[PDB]
Amino acid sequence: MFKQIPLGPIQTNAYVLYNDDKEAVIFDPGGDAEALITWLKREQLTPLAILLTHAHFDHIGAVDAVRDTFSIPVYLHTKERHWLEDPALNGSSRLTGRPITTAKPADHLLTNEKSLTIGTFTFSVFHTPGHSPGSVSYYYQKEAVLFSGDVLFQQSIGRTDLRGGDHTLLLASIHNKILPLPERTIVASGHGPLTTIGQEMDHNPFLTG
Ligand SMILES: [Zn+2]
Ligand SMILES: [Zn+2]
Repeated sequence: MFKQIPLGPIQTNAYVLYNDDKEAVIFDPGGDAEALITWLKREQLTPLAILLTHAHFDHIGAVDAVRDTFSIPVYLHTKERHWLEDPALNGSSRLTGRPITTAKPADHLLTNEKSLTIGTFTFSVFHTPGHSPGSVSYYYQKEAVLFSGDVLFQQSIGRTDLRGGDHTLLLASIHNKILPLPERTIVASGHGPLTTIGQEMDHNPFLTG
């Protein structure tokens, strides 16, 4: 009940989660806005919200166009609230030499909520910093999928060398908050192929402790 959609030159994975009523939740629309918008329209899906795992430039480049086209709210953790509009904070200037920004701040700011309901989609919310200070992971129990951004990938873990990066915090997020989830849970991460909690527990070389 979701699609992984790599977008932009970085090929960061956006996700569209949907239901049988053709309503949808968008995660991390990072680039190539027109490819994402036209796909949603071809599929006759009605998006309800944009949920951001974090505000690095490669996850936000299509936010303006998607937000404007569909008149939907943007959710982001308060610790990164300044990052959307500031290219000196979100990595674009430093990592690519060009500024990437939104034109408006997020209209919903997350803090310590453990649950979030978007229409009839309910998520458990975990604050999972280490790759970035406002990184959050959205667990959708109904279809056993975790939209965890750049914390945990297939065969690797998030880089901890960017603004506010902290490897000691990232490993705690992984061991204490992500890996206790059910082993069949799909890890729908920001970069690379899908995986599951169980597969990474057994085979991710950065997770032998
Ligand atoms: Zn990132
Ligand atoms: Zn990323």
